Amino acid sequence: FGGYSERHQANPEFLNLAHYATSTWSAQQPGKTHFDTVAEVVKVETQVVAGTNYRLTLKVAESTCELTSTYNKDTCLPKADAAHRTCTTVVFENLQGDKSVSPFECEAA
Amino acid sequence: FGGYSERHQANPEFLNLAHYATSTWSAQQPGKTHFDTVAEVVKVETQVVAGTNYRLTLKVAESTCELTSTYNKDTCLPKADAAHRTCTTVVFENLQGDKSVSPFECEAA
Repeated sequence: FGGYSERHQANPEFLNLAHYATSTWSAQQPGKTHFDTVAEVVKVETQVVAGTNYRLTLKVAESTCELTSTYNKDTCLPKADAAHRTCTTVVFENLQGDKSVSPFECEAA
Repeated sequence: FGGYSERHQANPEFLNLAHYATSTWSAQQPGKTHFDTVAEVVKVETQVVAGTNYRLTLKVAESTCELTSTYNKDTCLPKADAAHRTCTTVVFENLQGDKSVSPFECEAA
């Protein structure tokens, strides 16, 4: 139940949302003189998105482990030589436990 | 309230998320031969995500209304001779009512 579920016609919620989307989108394209509108709602699917976003500011450094090996935090320790970099990421974690890791942004200094 | 609430080093779960994020991200990085790891969890901000994703399949048509004007589902009807296109889009809506629209992926046909 983490994916979409088909529906729909017997509710204006979906229609009024199709209109929103279509005027919103088409009022930004090039070559456009008119709003686009809805000729027909063909299919509707809903999917609940619930979880929590983890914005992590981190000191990051080259570890002792090679990419060829399986990463373990207890033994892939930070190299005493390595430069520390201040980095930011967001990790999203829905109820299922599935995580996605936004691309690290790091201060260049 | 609808944004990042701060928290953080004492907490194992945040530490585990920081290792997951770091190991995962740096693996996919080019040039890199070793894993990056966590020297330090500096800051942790969380953020509850609640909403519904609406995937829409639509028939779209040029409307009677100019872009220089206020769209109205009841006034901006589809032009009688306008070609219809089958378009897909997702519309997220948070618990507040604030909506986002993915770019309409139309159909080449």
